[PDB]
Amino acid sequence: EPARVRCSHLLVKHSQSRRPSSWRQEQITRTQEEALELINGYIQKIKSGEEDFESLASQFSDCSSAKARGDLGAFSRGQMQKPFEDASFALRTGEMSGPVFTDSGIHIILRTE
Ligand SMILES: O=C(N[C@H](C/C=C/c1ccccc1)C(=O)O)c1ccc2ccccc2c1
Repeated sequence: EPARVRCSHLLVKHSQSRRPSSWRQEQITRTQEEALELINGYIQKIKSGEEDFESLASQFSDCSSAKARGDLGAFSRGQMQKPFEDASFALRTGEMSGPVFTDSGIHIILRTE
């Protein structure tokens, strides 16, 4: 484990998310079920090669890191919500997580460093 990792992510918020708004939608109205369905659909297109993670995140992530194509930059432990932190540090660089759940919503994570 390095001191810090660098990750990008794709966040799909839902109406029960901690902050149910985003840069792309004044009010998040989708259900958590719908959010996980979207996340999984994203996972399958990225595995098939039909979509690129970073392009997907720059257009559809509910995180304002969309403008950075998903990049969150480097972080250490104790900074992010623990479920996000644990998944991130468990990835090898170049590896992509499965669905990851935080109070913010549902994420796909790509570790870059
Ligand atoms: O809270 C953020 N985004 C919120 C969404 C939650 C994002 C989030 C990220 C990691 C763990 C838990 C939640 C928003 O935009 O509404 C957030 C956090 C760290 C960032 C670092 C770099 C660039 C953008 C960033 C955006």
